[PDB]
Amino acid sequence: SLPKARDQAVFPQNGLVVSSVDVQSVEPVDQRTRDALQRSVQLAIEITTNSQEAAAKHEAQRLEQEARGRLERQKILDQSEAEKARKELLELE
Amino acid sequence: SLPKARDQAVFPQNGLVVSSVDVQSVEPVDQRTRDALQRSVQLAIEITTNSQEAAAKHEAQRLEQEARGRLERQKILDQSEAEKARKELLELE
Amino acid sequence: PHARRALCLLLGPDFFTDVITIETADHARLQLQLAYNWHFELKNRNDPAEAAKLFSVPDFVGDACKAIASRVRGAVASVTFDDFHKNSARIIRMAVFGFEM
Amino acid sequence: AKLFSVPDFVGDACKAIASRVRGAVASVTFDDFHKNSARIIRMAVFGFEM
Repeated sequence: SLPKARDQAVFPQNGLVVSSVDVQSVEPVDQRTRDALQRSVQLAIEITTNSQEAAAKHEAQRLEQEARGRLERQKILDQSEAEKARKELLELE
Repeated sequence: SLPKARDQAVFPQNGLVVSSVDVQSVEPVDQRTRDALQRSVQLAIEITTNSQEAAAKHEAQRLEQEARGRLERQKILDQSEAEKARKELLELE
Repeated sequence: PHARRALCLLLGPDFFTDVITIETADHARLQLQLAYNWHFELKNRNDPAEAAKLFSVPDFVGDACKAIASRVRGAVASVTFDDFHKNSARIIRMAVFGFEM
Repeated sequence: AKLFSVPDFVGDACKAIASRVRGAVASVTFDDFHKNSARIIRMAVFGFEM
């Protein structure tokens, strides 16, 4: 059909045909595959927490940095108006 | 048929033909193949945990570094606007 | 395996309030309650062969639940917990009948 | 007679809507699920574009 094999497992001895083979759950019985891959669970879930919190920290820095950015520009524009009329200040002074 | 041998194990003495040979499970009985290959289990699963957590750390660094990257550019563009009107500042000042 | 027994084979649309114990690629052992919205299909509701093919499997409820549970668990096995929860219904529904049409 | 097809239509409707709602809210943050609460839950039930 790498590539898929077939859809028939035939036994020529009696004509018994296994149409498909289904396996339910991999048990592994030992307690050491068990809550040691469970520490693997804890690490493979902590990585997800760290990734999402890092991305949110970056977006928080996004808000902070964009804020500081037009903070600068508006400090700037208000100093613009202040100097525009400091013109009249120093003229008349 | 490296290469596959045949599909018949015939005994000419009586005509007994072993169509196929099936082996169920490798036991090894000793306790020292046992929970010592089980420490092998712990290592061969910890390697998987380390690999996935390292990849997630790299993707977290991806989010962090891309964040810092346009953090720089937006610091930059807001300073652009601030200097654009610092032009009027210093003209009139 | 064998709990209910009735004289009639329900062909009308129904569901199975089945819960599975699946494990994703992040090993996250989670149980999950399923429905299996099912209904029997007969194109010719008089032919003896097709009509008797209804009673082919004697435990069709269990067969449907086990097959869907197996395929769902196998497909969620290839995805992280983050993926299995972002596209939860998406991946489980493509798990049941994985194809492209 | 197709009305009596499902014998527990109340439960069927509740379970189907609950499943689809939970699956769709599963893809959004808590902030999003509370900003567009009704919006996302109502598109969860019958997700399409018409």
